[PDB]
Amino acid sequence: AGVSEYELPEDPKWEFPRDKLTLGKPLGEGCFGQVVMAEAVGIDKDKPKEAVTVAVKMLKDDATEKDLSDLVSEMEMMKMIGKHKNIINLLGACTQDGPLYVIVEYASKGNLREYLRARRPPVPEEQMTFKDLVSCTYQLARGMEYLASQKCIHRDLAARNVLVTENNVMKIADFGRLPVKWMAPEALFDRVYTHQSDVWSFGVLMWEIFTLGGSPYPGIPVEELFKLLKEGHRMDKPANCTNELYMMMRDCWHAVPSQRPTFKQLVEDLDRILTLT
Ligand SMILES: *C[C@@H](C)C(=O)Nc1ccc(-c2c(-c3ccc(Oc4nccc(C)n4)c(F)c3)c3c(N)ncnc3n2C)cc1
Repeated sequence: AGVSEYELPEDPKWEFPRDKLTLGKPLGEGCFGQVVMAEAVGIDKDKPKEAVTVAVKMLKDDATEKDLSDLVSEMEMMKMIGKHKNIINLLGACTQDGPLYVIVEYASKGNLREYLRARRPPVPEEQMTFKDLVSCTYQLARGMEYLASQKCIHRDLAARNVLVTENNVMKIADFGRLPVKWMAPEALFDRVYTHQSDVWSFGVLMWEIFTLGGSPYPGIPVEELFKLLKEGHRMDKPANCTNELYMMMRDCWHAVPSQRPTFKQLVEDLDRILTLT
């Protein structure tokens, strides 16, 4: 069944006391798995005696043996991936003697799509500015650079799967029923994911950011979306956008993958713009 009754879970140093954990509300519908806001204690290793809000990925009610094996493989992946500023990083675990919980960082601010829609100038309205936007895009690109470094692939790369903590710092999620609009022609037609497809997905994400939570390719049915893309139909420029950034977006949307801007090239360019705030 769910707990290890005939399973081989090793003992790591990552594991967190099954006791101090205490689960809470589940956040959103889990495309990557049922995740729950927990209130862990003494996992920072420097701030005991005070609760810290985290997210834990338990198993679903109709979980199968393969679901648990996939969860443990994903846990090991996270353990190998390493630490980066703008990524949902592993913080703890619950492996031996009980059900499997995977502790990942918690983001106070909701999804990026909802956060930007709620940070729109005259849904609440905390004033938002282009300077903050450019910082967001650069942070996301650096995170994606690191994520590509470990040769990982992003199932659904979109603002609907990017998070923000109380510190207003970007973090990726999903780096380990389909978003057709966020998929490159090569990936939408050959159904093969590649870094160039990740560049296209990142460019679509940038468009979603620049419009503060807009649906890409609005009014375009999915059936003819590929056909329109094949004829060289790329999205228009966002309203409150600059032409240089839009040209970077279109380059990320280049039909040929070879010429598309490398993830490092995008990070360099974004740093260049950020210096001119
Ligand atoms: C599919 C779609 C409708 C959707 O809603 N996706 C979605 C669900 C939940 C959150 C989310 C998270 C969060 C927690 C854990 C993981 O697992 C993960 N993260 C990175 C890499 C890998 C391989 N797995 C998530 F992807 C997302 C979360 C957290 N940790 N804290 C606060 N709020 C949170 N939300 C809303 C995001 C998107």
